[PDB]
Amino acid sequence: LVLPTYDDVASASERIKKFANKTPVLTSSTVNKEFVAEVFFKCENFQKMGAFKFRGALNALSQLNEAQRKAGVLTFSSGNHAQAIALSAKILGIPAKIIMPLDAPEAKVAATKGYGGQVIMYDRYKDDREKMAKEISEREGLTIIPPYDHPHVLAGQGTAAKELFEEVGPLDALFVCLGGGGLLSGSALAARHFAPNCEVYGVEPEAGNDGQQSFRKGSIVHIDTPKTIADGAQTQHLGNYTFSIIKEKVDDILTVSDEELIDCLKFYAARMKIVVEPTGCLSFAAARAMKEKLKNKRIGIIISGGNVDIERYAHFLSQ
Amino acid sequence: LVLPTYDDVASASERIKKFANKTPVLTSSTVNKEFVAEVFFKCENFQKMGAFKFRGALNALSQLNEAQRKAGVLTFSSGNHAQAIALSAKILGIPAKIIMPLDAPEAKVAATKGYGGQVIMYDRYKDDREKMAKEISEREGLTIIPPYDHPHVLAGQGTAAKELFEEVGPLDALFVCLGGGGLLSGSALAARHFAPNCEVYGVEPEAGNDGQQSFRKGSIVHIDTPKTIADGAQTQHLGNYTFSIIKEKVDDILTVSDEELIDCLKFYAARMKIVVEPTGCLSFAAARAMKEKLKNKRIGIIISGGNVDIERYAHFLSQ
Ligand SMILES: *C[C@@H](NCc1c(COP(=O)(O)O)cnc(C)c1O)C(=O)O
Ligand SMILES: *C[C@@H](NCc1c(COP(=O)(O)O)cnc(C)c1O)C(=O)O
Ligand SMILES: [Mg+2]
Ligand SMILES: [Mg+2]
Repeated sequence: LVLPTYDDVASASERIKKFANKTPVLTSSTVNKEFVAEVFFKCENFQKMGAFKFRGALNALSQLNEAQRKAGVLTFSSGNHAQAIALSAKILGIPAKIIMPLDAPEAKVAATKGYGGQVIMYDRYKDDREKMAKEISEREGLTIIPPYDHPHVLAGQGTAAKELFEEVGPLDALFVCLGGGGLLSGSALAARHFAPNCEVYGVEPEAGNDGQQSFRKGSIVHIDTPKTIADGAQTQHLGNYTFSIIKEKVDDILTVSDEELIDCLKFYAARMKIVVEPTGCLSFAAARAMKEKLKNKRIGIIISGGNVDIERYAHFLSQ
Repeated sequence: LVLPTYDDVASASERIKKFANKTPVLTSSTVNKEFVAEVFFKCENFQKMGAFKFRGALNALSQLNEAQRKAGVLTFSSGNHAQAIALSAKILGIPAKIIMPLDAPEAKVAATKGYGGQVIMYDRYKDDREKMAKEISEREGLTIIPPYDHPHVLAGQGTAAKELFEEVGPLDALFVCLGGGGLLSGSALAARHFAPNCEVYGVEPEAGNDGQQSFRKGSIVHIDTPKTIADGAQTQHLGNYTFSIIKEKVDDILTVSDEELIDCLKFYAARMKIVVEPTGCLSFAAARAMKEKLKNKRIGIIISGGNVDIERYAHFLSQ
């Protein structure tokens, strides 16, 4: 596999500049005092469509030629890449078919349809969504734009970390949410450019620690779909492109419980005044767990997204 | 009364630069499409202590001399000015006594105490908090720093609008939440400097439309404490300094129902991913109600604060 490099992240910044949001970086006095450090939060929950995914989607679709754009694209996603592709596709006038899990947050499915995406569903725990994707794409002549295991997609996700480092400088540690590895691999490429000798940490829900196992083992570990409220991290295994990069440019993979995610979600709401979906709480939850190692350092936290069903969010806040 | 001018808002920017947050401005594609306009949201819910109040508090306390700082300050507040004064006072080593309503959000009372403020309570609907303030201050030799009816306080609140105009330019209309009039009067001073011929609108909860009545009548109208979820706008009447300015530099005062505030709060959470307290939803709620007048214009919305009890917020999101 020909792996993308920081050069691809840099070019991605150019391709998305026209429509993507240069999301703000927030800080918290409470957090800094508790951690005895300087923590910076990159708010991708404020990105177009509510998650970092718009970056990878636009970067990928922008590189399709005229014929490919007219023919249409297909993708499979837990929900955010789905919305990202739908929005990017609308902007570029590209027809888009999207395969989503039946138990995906209603808000993510609704938004995808609202953007003009044609949605087909699958069972997250029993079906092989990639098998479905291949067949539908092969049968309808559609270009598949994977949710993470693709050079253009992962390179694009890396622009969030790129922007963070350009705004606050190199950081001793960067915490990143981990599902298939697109956000983490892209972030790692940017991290090694701006802070080659610092730390990059991926974080998965404990029930879905396939990435952590792969990292320790040296090969991709496959697990049954994990049951966790982190709906954007229920992947069965890491992508091939992403793992290739993660294995080389990531220092460690951590895990946190759903209980910890909920406490983090409440903290974000009560102390930082921002809405973050469970999956977007992985990074901060892990940072809190290892705060002792972060004393007197500068830390970067990626808030990956904020797309949740309000009713469910209200439920979490009530725990 | 010697009314403050934009010059005082400009100087206030200098006095708070050391500790205040230059809060971000957010935009929403959904909002722009619905309004057929460009709307800009000044996020004071991201200000130090979660509300715009830190601005006026720091501006006022920073202008107290050595003897006044050592002697201590006293204030009365629904909760946000309380926290703002407590925090500012801690920064400057000033002892602070704060009178708060017994039914104020627990989070606002807790934060005030956490900042070192000595809290005394009053009944929001039956007591005369200013009578209490005068006596305690006269008896203990404390300098009173009112929550809105003071030149330094209102001038400081105006720095939020100042920053908004400096970032996005003059705006056709600016919507501002209205309680005692500090935020509105300060905002109006900044507005008339950057956009002298544009529109400035104040917004009160319908049950507490004393400000609207005063604006129409030409004199201060007094009402019994209104029952509304907008806990930072339950004032019985406008301040004297604030009304003097509002009467001259504000175009109209609008009102919205609690039902409209709740719908706005849910919108902020679901579509913009931010936590906003009921009172901070007044401005946007009113803008939505008069969207027809906003077509093809540029609008400014002040998100005044985000301090709410999580349990209560979750309750609102569930409506
Ligand atoms: C791609 C997938 N979304 C994932 C997601 C992550 C994890 O990203 P990676 O899968 O490793 O690239 C972290 N936070 C959030 C909020 C989301 O959605 C999809 O939507 O298809
Ligand atoms: C001063 C008072 N807080 C009020 C408040 C307003 C209204 O401000 P004005 O009273 O007119 O200056 C709007 N939004 C929020 C969130 C708050 O708190 C206090 O806290 O004492
Ligand atoms: Mg996993
Ligand atoms: Mg009123």
